[PDB]
Amino acid sequence: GGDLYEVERIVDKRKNKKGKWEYLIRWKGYGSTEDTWEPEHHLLHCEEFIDEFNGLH
Amino acid sequence: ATKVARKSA
Ligand code: NI
Repeated sequence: GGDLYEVERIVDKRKNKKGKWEYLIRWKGYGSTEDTWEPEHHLLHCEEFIDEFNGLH
Repeated sequence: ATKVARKSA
């Protein structure tokens, strides 16, 4: 179903128990220690970062 | 909005 923060990039991805994607987010201005796993619905138009991670360019 | 996301606890 959280406060908005700017995303720098996507570090990793995985499937949850329900078969949907979750993404490990690198938050702009923060280090790897603060990365969090977030479901798709928490990302607001992050298609560019998802494409970069998947290699689409 | 683009390139932002909601962050969990
Ligand atoms: Ni949620």
